[PDB]
Amino acid sequence: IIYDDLSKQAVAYRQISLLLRRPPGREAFPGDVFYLHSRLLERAARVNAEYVEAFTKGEVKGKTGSLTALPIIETQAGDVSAFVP
Amino acid sequence: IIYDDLSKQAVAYRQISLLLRRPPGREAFPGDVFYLHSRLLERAARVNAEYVEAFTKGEVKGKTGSLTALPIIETQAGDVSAFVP
Amino acid sequence: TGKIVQVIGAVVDVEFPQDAVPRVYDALEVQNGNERLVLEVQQQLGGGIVRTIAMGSSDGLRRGLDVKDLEHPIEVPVGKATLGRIMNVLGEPVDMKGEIGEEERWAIHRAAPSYEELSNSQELLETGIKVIDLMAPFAKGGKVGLFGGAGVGKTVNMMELIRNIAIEHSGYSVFAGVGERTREGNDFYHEMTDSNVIDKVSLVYGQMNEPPGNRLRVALTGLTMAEKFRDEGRDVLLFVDNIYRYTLAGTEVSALLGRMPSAVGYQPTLAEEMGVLQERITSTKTGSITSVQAVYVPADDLTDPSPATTFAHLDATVVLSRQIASLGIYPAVDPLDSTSRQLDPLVVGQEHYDTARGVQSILQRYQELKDIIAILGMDELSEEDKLVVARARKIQRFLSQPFFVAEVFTGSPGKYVSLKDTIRGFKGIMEGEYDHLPEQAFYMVGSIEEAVEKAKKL
Amino acid sequence: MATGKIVQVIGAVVDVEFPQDAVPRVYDALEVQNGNERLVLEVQQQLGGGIVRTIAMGSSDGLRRGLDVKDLEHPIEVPVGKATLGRIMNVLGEPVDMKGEIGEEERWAIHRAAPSYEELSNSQELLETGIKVIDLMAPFAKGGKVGLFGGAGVGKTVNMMELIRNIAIEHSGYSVFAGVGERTREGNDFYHEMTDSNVIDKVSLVYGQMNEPPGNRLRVALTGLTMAEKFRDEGRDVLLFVDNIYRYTLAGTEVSALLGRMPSAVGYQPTLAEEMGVLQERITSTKTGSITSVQAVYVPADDLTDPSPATTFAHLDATVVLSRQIASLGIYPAVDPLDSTSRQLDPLVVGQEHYDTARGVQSILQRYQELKDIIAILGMDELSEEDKLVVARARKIQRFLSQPFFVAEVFTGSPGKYVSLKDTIRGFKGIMEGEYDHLPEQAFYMVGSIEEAVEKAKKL
Amino acid sequence: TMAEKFRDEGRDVLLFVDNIYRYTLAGTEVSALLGRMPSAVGYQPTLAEEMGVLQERITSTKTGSITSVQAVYVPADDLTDPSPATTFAHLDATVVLSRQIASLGIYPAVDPLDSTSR
Amino acid sequence: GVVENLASEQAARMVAMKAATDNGGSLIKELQLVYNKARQASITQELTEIVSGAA
Ligand SMILES: Nc1ncnc2c1ncn2[C@@H]1O[C@H](COP(=O)(O)OP(=O)(O)OP(=O)(O)O)[C@@H](O)[C@H]1O
Ligand SMILES: Nc1ncnc2c1ncn2[C@@H]1O[C@H](COP(=O)(O)OP(=O)(O)O)[C@@H](O)[C@H]1O
Ligand SMILES: [Mg+2]
Repeated sequence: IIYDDLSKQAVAYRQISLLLRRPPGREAFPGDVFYLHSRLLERAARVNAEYVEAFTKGEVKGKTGSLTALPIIETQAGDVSAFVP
Repeated sequence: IIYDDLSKQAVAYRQISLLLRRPPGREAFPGDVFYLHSRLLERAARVNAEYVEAFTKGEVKGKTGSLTALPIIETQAGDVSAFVP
Repeated sequence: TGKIVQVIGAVVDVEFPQDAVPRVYDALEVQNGNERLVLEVQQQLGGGIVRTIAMGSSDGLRRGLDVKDLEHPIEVPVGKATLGRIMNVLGEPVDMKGEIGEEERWAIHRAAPSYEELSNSQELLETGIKVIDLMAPFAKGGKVGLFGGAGVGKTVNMMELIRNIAIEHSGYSVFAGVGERTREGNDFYHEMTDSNVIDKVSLVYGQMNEPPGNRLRVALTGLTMAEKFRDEGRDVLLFVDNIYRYTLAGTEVSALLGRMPSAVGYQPTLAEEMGVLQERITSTKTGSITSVQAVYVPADDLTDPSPATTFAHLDATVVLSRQIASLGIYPAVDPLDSTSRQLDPLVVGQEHYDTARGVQSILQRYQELKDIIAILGMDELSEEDKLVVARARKIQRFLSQPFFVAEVFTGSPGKYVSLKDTIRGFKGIMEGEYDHLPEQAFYMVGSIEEAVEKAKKL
Repeated sequence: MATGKIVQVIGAVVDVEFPQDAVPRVYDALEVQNGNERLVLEVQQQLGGGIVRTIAMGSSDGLRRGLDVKDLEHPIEVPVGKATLGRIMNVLGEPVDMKGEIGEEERWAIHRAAPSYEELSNSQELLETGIKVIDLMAPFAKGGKVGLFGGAGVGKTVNMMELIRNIAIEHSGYSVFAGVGERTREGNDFYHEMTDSNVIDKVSLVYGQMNEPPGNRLRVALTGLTMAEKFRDEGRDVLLFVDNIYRYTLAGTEVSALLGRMPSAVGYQPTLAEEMGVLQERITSTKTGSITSVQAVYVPADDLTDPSPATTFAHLDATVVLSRQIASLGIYPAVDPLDSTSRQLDPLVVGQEHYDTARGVQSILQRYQELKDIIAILGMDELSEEDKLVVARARKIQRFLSQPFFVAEVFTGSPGKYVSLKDTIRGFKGIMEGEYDHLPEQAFYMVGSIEEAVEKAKKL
Repeated sequence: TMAEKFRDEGRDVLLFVDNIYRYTLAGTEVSALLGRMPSAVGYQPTLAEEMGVLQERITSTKTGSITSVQAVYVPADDLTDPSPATTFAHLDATVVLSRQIASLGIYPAVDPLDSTSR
Repeated sequence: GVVENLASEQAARMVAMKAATDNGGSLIKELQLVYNKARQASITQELTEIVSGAA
């Protein structure tokens, strides 16, 4: 999976949060902006054979599965120390 | 009297002040932060014998009382030019 | 008649019957245990509530205390009865002497003189100090500001100007202590009494010790005395111990007064509050005020609003640099930032004007070379650039001077330098008359004769 | 009987109304049915009118207004003691491994006062780690806080497993590891490497994953610290590993922003200095026993003046820097002896012999790093016969800082060594005094103590 | 809307816009009075939505083409600033005029190391 | 005499280039401390403008 401009996802969620009148944080992003990306990216995982066997109710036995994520971020002036980056 | 880290007293007062929603000034310290330190130190003094005689109700005569003070401040990166220093 | 209904720090809200609500800037009075507290009215809220600032400590105030409405503003003694005595913001005596033999009291809140009343003057006033009257000379009846950070020399410089000006001048003087050190008030009082010059000086003190409300108003108490002596037709000297503290005491109360913050958290009214104070310190067709003000610069940031606003108010501005002071060049005046309205060929005449602009041009060019020198070192410079540096360094040293009030620090005896000796001296250095002396010869010598005698012994 | 009802749900922040005579105290734990699982809520504020304000210790999705709320009258309570060892738990103390229920004997509330002035110990004592570089150049106190500043590739976790092993075996202590905002992949790797090493029985693991809501990632440090306070009371001396003290700070910033307190300088929470003190003051030496802590540190922009570093540095006693440049030499542990420091390294604390030895090594390795410039710019011909001697000794000093770890045996294929503080001092003092000058420099690498270097030289 | 009428007829039209920045800056003026809390460097929270809704109409369909040239004010030449930084994504060719070159008087002052095209 | 002067130039260059490298290093540390202040201030200044704008 490739997520293009996760920085655009963060800008959209900032707009939603400020119109819903929820308290602003640094660079006006809401307090839980880390929780937005972290719970997204932690889903990209490799899972063991016993999880796949349990999930499929044993119709698949020998295989692991995986989801690999390539997120994209755009820095403004090589400033990697901006909040979302 | 030694006051160790009047820098930490300022940080404590800033916590109390921001929890009380008081508008912050330079850095994030309240405008009151000068009055905080000044009223503390300005008590350190040498007082003339006429004051000691008036305070003691004449029981002590001809002696000048004193209170020296050594406040301690901590500068980041040796920067003497910060607000609290 | 009134009731206290809130107490928030220095601010007290009072309710009155709606037929009787106090005017703005009226004085109120309340008994606080075993003492009387004055409150000054700042705002009328709705419903007969009025919002006020305590002229004293607000601790121990209850809600529900009865408040007395005095029918007038804060009014202070003025005239010759004040000379020689120390007074409080409320105009009370603070020396241990008796009551002040007032004949008249004036309200501290006043309008500035009208545009028709103002007077021009170009009489240059001489000082003992080589850099000041070379680079930023000033006139009788003008305003001078000393700008600097913490510990750079604002007080010592003002104490030389008091020593030099206010003792060859013959008229009365007013010294206003505003939010500064109490020790330095006591030290000043004595040497005035030891010198028997005290009987020409009125002193008002509102030091840092005091609660906000005192530090806010005490500057106006000082001007109101100086305005009495001016309107009497005298020529008066006003010294203000730190003008920055007036603005800061406004910042401390402004949020409690319910005003949205501005800029770097300053009160929104900062320029009006400063302007309404500053416009009263003016010489007039009836009489003159010469004024010297110290201006603290927070965090050495000359671009902060409070310094930035003050610069337009003043006729001569002398800017003190921590970077110079840590060389140990004193007075730590920056000549590339210090400036005066009087540095003009018509008033100073051409020799002075040309000498000042020459010094300014060499020292500017030395700033342009310092970034080369820092990476490369000097050996890479051109042989004319090396001569510019060799002169500029001598100029920087020759701007240094021993002060009579500074003798307690350097031990060395002080110097008073005539203006003619300064012009002749710097003109000779820039012409290269002295290119054979070492730099050490110029440091802390009063006159150019003293540089050559120091050079003989290196 | 449940007595509250939910009245707002705004993200992670949940407001609950109680009867006025029943309002929870601060930090009390509530629970609710979020459909078919119980969700815990921790109380942050008592508002007016019986309303309380809480952070959800789990997913907030699917909560309705008007759900019933059970007021557990304690704080969050977690299992403690021997039953925790070798188990992985979440912040609530629930097992995150599949390995069944924890055979708890007690549950302790995670919110506690630090030891009082009369309970604190009346001594300052070094924790002998057995690791030559650390014990000489960056000595730990009992009750100390230690910062780890190295990056990645540098041996950081293997160093953690060696400390865990020596404190369990060569002392009689135990460890707790608190994963403050771990990467779930790295938490899985670390658990298997502790099994493969066989140090897993020695240490208890509390893990707060990044995918967790901010309240979980903030409080997980206090759960780990609470299990360490149990072991300490038993009379043991204990290690507490905090896997990134920076993420504890950021979790406090996220929670206080969700609560909507006014932010502070650089945007941190206004409570920043107290929240660090609340954690760090519990980690101390008490008359009963001590907890010593090793904390990974991150510097927000390599800016050392930023409030998070500046607050953390006030609490650290020692700083240990791991560098890839030394790992390139094959020297392990890859600890830089010149940038690592310890405030305990003072004559009045370690004594003059130790102080002079460590100052000696520091001065020789500083000088060698100067002469390496000359050897490059001008070559070895330039170098005097005294300067050749300090180079020849510094290479021997540098290698004698190497040591084989019991947990690294599968890499090195050589059995681990534990070196006592007296032996390491005696070794480096030896080389500096110029006895042992005549051995090959490879006689010192990976050997152990100096008594084994003379055995290695006899056959090398 | 006039350009879209000519496009839907099936004509090929040129659209010139004298400054797109001042459309965004006009949103900022009212946005505080419309009760929205502010974001970033004072910009309205809706900045990317307002920019996208306008820019996404200026396209060439199967019936007709719109070719457009837009001037973009860059506050203090800081190409970091959210208003110019957001519009860069909507264009196809972007020409960057630099004061650093313009200071030398060498017009057209196009920076070759920053200008680009699809 | 020419050859011994040429040995003197290459030696004098190395000594002077060594100093520059050190002096450059000082300039970098100074400037970085200035920047870390400018960075922290710009964060604190704009966040106050945002929070005070919730009114
Ligand atoms: N001309 C001078 N000669 C020698 N020392 C000086 C001179 N001027 C200033 N100093 C040194 O600097 C010190 C502080 O000067 P001064 O008290 O005038 O500073 P300031 O600007 O008033 O500081 P503050 O803002 O704290 O009041 C003096 O005590 C003295 O040590
Ligand atoms: N005592 C040792 N002997 C040999 N190799 C070691 C020793 N200590 C650490 N290493 C090296 O550490 C490397 C792995 O570093 P590790 O601690 O796993 O990195 P991380 O920071 O990702 O945990 C391995 O290549 C291993 O060779
Ligand atoms: Mg002063």
